[PDB]
Amino acid sequence: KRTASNPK
Amino acid sequence: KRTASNPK
Amino acid sequence: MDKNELVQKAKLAEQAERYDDMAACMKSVTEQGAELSNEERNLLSVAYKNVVGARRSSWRVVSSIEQKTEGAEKKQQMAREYREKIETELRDICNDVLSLLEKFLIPNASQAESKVFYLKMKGDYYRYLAEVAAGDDKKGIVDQSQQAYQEAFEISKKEMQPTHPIRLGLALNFSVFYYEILNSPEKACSLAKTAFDEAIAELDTLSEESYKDSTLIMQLLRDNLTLWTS
Amino acid sequence: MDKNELVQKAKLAEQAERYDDMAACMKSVTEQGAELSNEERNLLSVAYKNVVGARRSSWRVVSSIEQKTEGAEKKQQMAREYREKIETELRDICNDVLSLLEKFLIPNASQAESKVFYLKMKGDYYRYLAEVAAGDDKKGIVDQSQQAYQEAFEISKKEMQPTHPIRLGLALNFSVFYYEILNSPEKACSLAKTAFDEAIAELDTLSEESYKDSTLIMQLLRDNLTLWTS
Repeated sequence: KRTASNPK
Repeated sequence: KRTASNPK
Repeated sequence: MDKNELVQKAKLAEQAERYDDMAACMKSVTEQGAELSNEERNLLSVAYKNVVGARRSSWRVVSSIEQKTEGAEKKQQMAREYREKIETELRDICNDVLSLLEKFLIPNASQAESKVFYLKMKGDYYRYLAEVAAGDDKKGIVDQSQQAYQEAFEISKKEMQPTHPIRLGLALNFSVFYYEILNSPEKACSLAKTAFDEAIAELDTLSEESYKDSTLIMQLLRDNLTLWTS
Repeated sequence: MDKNELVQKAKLAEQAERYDDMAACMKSVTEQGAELSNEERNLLSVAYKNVVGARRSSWRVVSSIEQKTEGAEKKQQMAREYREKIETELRDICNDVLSLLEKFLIPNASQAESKVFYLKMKGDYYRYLAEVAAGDDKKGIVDQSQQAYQEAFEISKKEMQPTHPIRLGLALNFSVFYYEILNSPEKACSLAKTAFDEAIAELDTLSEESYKDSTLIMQLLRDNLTLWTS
């Protein structure tokens, strides 16, 4: 599990 | 499900 | 070179997963100088997200290899050279987008929502530059990112509901900026937690057309929060 | 432009999923004129497989869209032109490989296993050309594919064990050629079933180096058999 940014 | 060829 | 054909070719490239082609079509649309429809805006954003995303992914792989080949001089210098080559592509992509943002997207933004969207996008692409900046240039690049995000943030808090997907998406990426770029875990957690909690407190402001986007981003906010505080 | 350097850069490109870079490096290795090691041979094959595979996937998407837009002429003409552009890329890639095969790879093949590998590959890339061939050229392309496969097939049955991954991989692709290109389901099934059954009867001749590759292909042979006879 890793840091996530806004997906699109 | 589909026809498959040689993977590598 | 007609606009609606450029848009239709972009949609075709997206289907074909040819994102370089997609980006080129939408870059041309943007350069015609008129404000983008929401549809065009989303096509442009999706195209470059994928174009830069492929380079960022490659960069992480090679940079990791460069780190794990300490004491192996030939392999490490080759990894470094390839990383530098990838960085050059990556910077050129970010500079194209940042130029489109300065010349067209941000000046033509008539509404608060698009101004937040494009400023967030400016924050994002300066952040992608910051990910690979070293030495002298870095602090200036980092401040550009922070300033674009901050202005986006202020506008979104004033004009948008706490549950708006664009406001939520901004909070998410700005928290990631604090965590990964500024190395500020507490500010990152505070920002993420506040965004999550303010959205929970006003679930009546959800709209049904976009509520799926809003709740997905809320879950990602909390995923980060969990990870960062574990 | 040193060989070991080119090979290491190819491996790096593979990890980064930059297959254009990978193919370029391995092409340069091949053009030095020396017979490829097994590792070099496989890197070349993996590189071009991904380079052509991206075009094949894109082509299928766009060709499908082209077919379903009859009576909307502007959109169809747009789809057609994009399919043709993808097709040109695809043909240039196949011609690139086929030319390397004629000039360096097949003439330098000293051992039977290497000759089978490259003839199989010649069969494959003509088959990919056949997938998009129309009109005049198709029958010629199809015969080039069949002839390369057939010669590989005969050499492999003479010189290789039934469980050899190269021999199995050839049977798999030659059966697919019969099914998809020659529209002969019955001959495709016969070929696949024989390959599978003869390999099953001799699992003791597997080595630790090849048992995983060989058993995966066997599984795919049987997957195809099931689908084709349903």
